[PDB]
Amino acid sequence: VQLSGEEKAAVLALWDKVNEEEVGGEALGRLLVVYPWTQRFFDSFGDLSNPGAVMGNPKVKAHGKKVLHSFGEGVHHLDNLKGTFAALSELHCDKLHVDPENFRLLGNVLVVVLARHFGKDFTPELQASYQKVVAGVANALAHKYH
Amino acid sequence: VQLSGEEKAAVLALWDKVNEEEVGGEALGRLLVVYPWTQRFFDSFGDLSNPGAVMGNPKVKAHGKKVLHSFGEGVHHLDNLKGTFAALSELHCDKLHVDPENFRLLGNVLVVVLARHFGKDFTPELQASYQKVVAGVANALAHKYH
Amino acid sequence: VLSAADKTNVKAAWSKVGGHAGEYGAEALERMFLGFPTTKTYFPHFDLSHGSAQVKAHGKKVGDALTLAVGHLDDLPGALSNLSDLHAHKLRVDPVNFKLLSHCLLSTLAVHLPNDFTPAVHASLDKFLSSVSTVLTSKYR
Amino acid sequence: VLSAADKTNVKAAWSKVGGHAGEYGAEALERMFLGFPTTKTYFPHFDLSHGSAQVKAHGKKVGDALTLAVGHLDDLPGALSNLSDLHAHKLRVDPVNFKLLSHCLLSTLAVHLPNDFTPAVHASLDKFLSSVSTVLTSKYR
Ligand code: HEM
Ligand code: HEM
Ligand code: HEM
Ligand code: HEM
Ligand SMILES: [C-]#N
Ligand SMILES: [C-]#N
Ligand SMILES: [C-]#N
Ligand SMILES: [C-]#N
Repeated sequence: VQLSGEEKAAVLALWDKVNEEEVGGEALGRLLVVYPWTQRFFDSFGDLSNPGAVMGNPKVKAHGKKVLHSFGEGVHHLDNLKGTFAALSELHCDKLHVDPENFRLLGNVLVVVLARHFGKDFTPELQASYQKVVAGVANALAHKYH
Repeated sequence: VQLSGEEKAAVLALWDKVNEEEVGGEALGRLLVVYPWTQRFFDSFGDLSNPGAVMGNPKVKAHGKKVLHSFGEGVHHLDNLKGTFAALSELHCDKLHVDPENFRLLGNVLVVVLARHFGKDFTPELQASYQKVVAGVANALAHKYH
Repeated sequence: VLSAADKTNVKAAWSKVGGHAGEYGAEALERMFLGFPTTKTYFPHFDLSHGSAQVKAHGKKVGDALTLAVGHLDDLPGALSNLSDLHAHKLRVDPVNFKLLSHCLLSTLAVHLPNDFTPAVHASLDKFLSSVSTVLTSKYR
Repeated sequence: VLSAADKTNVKAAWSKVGGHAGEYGAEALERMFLGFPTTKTYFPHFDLSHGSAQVKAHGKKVGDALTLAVGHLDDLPGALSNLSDLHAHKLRVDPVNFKLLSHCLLSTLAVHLPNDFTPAVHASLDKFLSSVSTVLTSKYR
């Protein structure tokens, strides 16, 4: 993505403070509650009938950590997102059959969660950089679809 | 795009029969009628208040021909769509500020028009190939946005 | 939800489809499965080959639900109440898929009724399919 | 359009926003202009710099229209009739933009009301902003 040197520094300084477990469990939990059709992909996780069951579900937290850990890898590799997410793009496309539109949704949920956790420090300028970031990951994941 | 050798031949044999003027004027005309917000981008064209004015407008036909001529260039260059639409991607992004979502819309309108013109010859198999095609052009045009 | 003008074009266009609604429903499904492969994941129990008796039988139900909707443009949420439960609650169909099937329905109509498929009718049928789609995904809202 | 449960969360959440609706409206606009630059094309007559008196004055109107909507969740098309004419007829706002401003409104609320911004409230406000957005683009349907 097209990020100056001052943006890349701000984006990276924030990730130093991101707890992948806490933020990861929350982002995935909110995607499942706010956009219910996404639950279809995670039946094996058990009960996800209400917001309480979902947010407290151990498999949801564990999986959310995995997602954010790969997100962090993209952040530290903004010059080659398509190479970092190549295998994952095939996984979600060929095997899971997730419509790429949902990658944009999870990307935006993550941003809302970062906002919730960082408050005033998540400035309009910093959010703008993170939107380019989540968009670049979303695109790298949709790559193997066309 | 990922098109076999039998698909590429079918896609190309059909374009031999496409009148860029007739199909081009119709596709652009229907985009403007069916998705009214797109009219905003073509104020200079004059009156586009109703479906009759739009379809008969000379600037709409002339412009539609231009769009389809560039579409035809993409068809004959399916191995390097991003290079063929590089300048156009900058035009629509930097200057016009067209949201990439509208590229998908025009792509689908074109398909409906091809269906209308070719009837039974526009088989479900042939349409599937054309969906990969319009999607690949849409992606090449959105390139300069991220 | 639709304008009086739109309702008139919709009922008129559907009167020309007449008794082919089932056939167009089956064809639209085929065009969707081939053009947008991800949608096939919702029909693992179906034989999805061309001429499949199942998708023909299924296209008949789809066609019949749309004829029902046209005869009830003033109260779609009510007339389609059960389909909305089936699609959003039980199957959890991704909203994006409703746009794909709508595009394939319009494509099918354009093939079969080229002279009737005018710009004005096209715009009304698009609004009609958008309305039905909203009703069927209403449990997400 | 919304469930009774959703209406309750929406009125409750907005009561916590209280008198900051104008401020959050201005902040949400700023986050939108910076994060999604294409949207700035609709405001060529505005000074879009941080602290701009114009976007502050504008954010107040946006905030006030949302407070109006919350006090009329049972009849949005009526209460927002004039805004729908302005946005779809006169300005011809691309529907995609309503999703961008909604995301920035939720982002702003999350910054300012972290404890109140629970998963359940988040889901209801999303449905609320989706409903308002549908009403404002209704002239395309
Ligand atoms: C930014 C977007 C995303 C990222 C970075 C991401 C990342 C990942 C990662 C790292 C895995 C584990 C792969 C492995 O262990 O080999 C995974 C698996 C999975 N993802 Fe995603 N994902 C994304 C979006 C989505 C979305 C939107 C959905 C569905 C709505 C989805 C559904 C799944 C499922 C069902 C699995 C398999 C889970 C299992 O182990 O049962 N992903 N994803
Ligand atoms: C598949 C998608 C598209 C293709 C292949 C395409 C192609 C073109 C081409 C060839 C030109 C002329 C460039 C030149 O003469 O240098 C052009 C200009 C333009 N395009 Fe597109 N376009 C696409 C989609 C769109 C969409 C969706 C919109 C707006 C909703 C749009 C708005 C315009 C406008 C306003 C102009 C300038 C017209 C003028 O001369 O006043 N284009 N496009
Ligand atoms: C205009 C939009 C649609 C209409 C009118 C429609 C109508 C119907 C009808 C009438 C049924 C039959 C239920 C029964 O037999 O009781 C059905 C079932 C079903 N629909 Fe839809 N549908 C629509 C869109 C979709 C989409 C976009 C998908 C997914 C891509 C989908 C997937 C299914 C599935 C999987 C079933 C159950 C099939 C079976 O097991 O027999 N539908 N739909
Ligand atoms: C929740 C969604 C929205 C709400 C509640 C809303 C509300 C309003 C209100 C209350 C006004 C003032 C009209 C007046 O002063 O009479 C307005 C004007 C306007 N809105 Fe929106 N709006 C929304 C979304 C959008 C979006 C997405 C765009 C474009 C990105 C947009 C662009 C405009 C413009 C250009 C004006 C006229 C500004 C001026 O010239 O003073 N609005 N809107
Ligand atoms: C993937 N979560
Ligand atoms: C561009 N039309
Ligand atoms: C449902 N087809
Ligand atoms: C409108 N802002």
